[PDB]
Amino acid sequence: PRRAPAFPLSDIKAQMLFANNIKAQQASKRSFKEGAIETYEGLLSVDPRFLSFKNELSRYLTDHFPANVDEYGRVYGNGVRTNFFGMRHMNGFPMIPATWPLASNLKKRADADLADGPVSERDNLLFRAAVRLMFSDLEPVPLKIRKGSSTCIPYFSNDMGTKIEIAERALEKAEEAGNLMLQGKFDDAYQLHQMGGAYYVVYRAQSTDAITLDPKTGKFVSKDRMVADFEYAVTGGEQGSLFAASKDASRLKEQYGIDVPDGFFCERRRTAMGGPFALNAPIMAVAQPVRNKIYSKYAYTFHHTTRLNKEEKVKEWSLCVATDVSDHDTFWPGWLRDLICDELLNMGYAPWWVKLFETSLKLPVYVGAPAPEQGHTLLGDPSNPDLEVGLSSGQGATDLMGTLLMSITYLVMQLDHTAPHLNSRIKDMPSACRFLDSYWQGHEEIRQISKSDDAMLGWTKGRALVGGHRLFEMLKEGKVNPSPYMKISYEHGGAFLGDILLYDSRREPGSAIFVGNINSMLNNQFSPEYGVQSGVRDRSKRKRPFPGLAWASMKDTYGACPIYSDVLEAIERCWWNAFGESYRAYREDMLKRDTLELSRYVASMARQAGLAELTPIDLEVLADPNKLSGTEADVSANIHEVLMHGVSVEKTERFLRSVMPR
Repeated sequence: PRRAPAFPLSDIKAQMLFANNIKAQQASKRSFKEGAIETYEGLLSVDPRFLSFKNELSRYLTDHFPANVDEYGRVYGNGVRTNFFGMRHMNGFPMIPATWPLASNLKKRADADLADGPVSERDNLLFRAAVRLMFSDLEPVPLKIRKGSSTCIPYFSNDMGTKIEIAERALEKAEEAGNLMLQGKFDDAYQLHQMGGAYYVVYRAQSTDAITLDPKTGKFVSKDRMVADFEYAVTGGEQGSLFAASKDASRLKEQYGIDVPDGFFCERRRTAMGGPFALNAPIMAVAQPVRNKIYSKYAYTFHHTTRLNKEEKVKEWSLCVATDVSDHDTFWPGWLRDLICDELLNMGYAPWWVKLFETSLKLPVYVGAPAPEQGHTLLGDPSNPDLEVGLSSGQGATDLMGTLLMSITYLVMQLDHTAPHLNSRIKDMPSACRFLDSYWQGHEEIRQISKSDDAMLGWTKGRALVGGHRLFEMLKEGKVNPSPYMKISYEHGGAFLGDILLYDSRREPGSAIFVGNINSMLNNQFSPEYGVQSGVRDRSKRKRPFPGLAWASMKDTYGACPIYSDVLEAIERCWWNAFGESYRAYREDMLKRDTLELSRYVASMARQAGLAELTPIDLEVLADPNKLSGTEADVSANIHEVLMHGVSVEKTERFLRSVMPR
């Protein structure tokens, strides 16, 4: 539908996206870059010994720990759900090329038989109900900011003091910018308060994507990842091409003189979009309050933390189906955006605010460098935001957006295939609301626990139960997509929020237990997404603040894995063969070192008083913060201080009062 506008960095429109400083300008022109990461201090992802280690362990662990997942994708036995070839990637060397991000996802949704709006009056009521229940009685709280993160367009600052002004000033001028926007003065809102502009594409890594070995030839094979080229992207796929990127890493010997072991591959790269802080702030200010309501009041379906916690919810179920949404963010419907906005307006949210929100989800995107000799292009015209790319990863409330979309979708699936005897309880907004409120609280024979594209669907004894099994069956045959909204299937080797649901011979939620995902321990330890950035002084700013700390939480996390100790033995053994050293030793040193270094940051920790008071999860997050966006409550207070910094509650309260319908 009408190719999207595109402009070269040279055009004033692009140029106007980066402040006249230094980062900023490097962000514009930054070019394609790849390179072996420093997995751990003084250890390169491609160090021969290391590769040799990866090569041996991968094969070993695979020959001795077959996956145990049944035809319904239920994982049993050893808890292993796939092979260990993920480690065979050359961390730091991305598949060429990355995909250009689609400017419109309408043809896509359509060509997938996905609805371009609620298909039924019932559904429409449900979605709206979710908006009402989610955005209703919020309580103001300070706007927390991640330490080290970038403000992006226009300034690209990593500096907290600055981030705090930017943010504070933003709430000051949010209303004025939104209004500017209501009148269509985009360029004005942007130039005056930097609210608008574009999203800044950055390509993140998937250091472990599927690899399989052909039993016949012994040759290895990596999952093919389709990618759109510019043409295809600026036309929403009506033109251009869609092909497989190349994960072949042979090029590495000839380009870097890097000896590449047989069966190793280039990493998969995911497109990530960093938002314009000025604009996300006013949005975040509402987002977190929303997270608190749902995490509190509808904690049944939305608040998960503790294998036990989760487990306890599932065991009560007669049937637990684990789903799988496909390419969720690219498919997320622009129409849900519009509806959410609509209802919000009806709830009486400040139109200017709704407008900002709306716009945050139509914004152009500046593509950096998806491959050599490629990129530095802005798709979409900021003067008037009209992109339809789905969920932009850097929008201030993308978790909420995916959840709102998905939760309802899941519910509708249950209604559709197993509980028509409930439709009568959803006859208007009021009933719709009461119904959903009940649903989300775990009080219906059809239950759900989820978080965006990750969820488990439940059935208790009741009429729906027989339907439940049919649905489960449908999903197994996988010949028909059960939702009119997204492409859903079952998780083969189902798991939720990282933990694996280990069934027993009974194969019923009743006697199932959540356990760590052994494959995740190895991925995490030998295929990290980021090096350790030893060159960065402030650790709180690093992607991996305290590597060593993981060792501490390890046993707590993966201890109940049926093969936990065997794996460790295996590692140790292979590490010896490759480094002539004790891997365990190594990690303990790192632990000690970090534990000390840690107190240099945390105050309520004597400059030698160590851990103890830390939760396995803190230990988990300090090692890697992308490990809990659950919230600033699932983590020790002294901890958030380490990784976040908030804006005055006084300031947000003032702000919120003006947005809230009341």
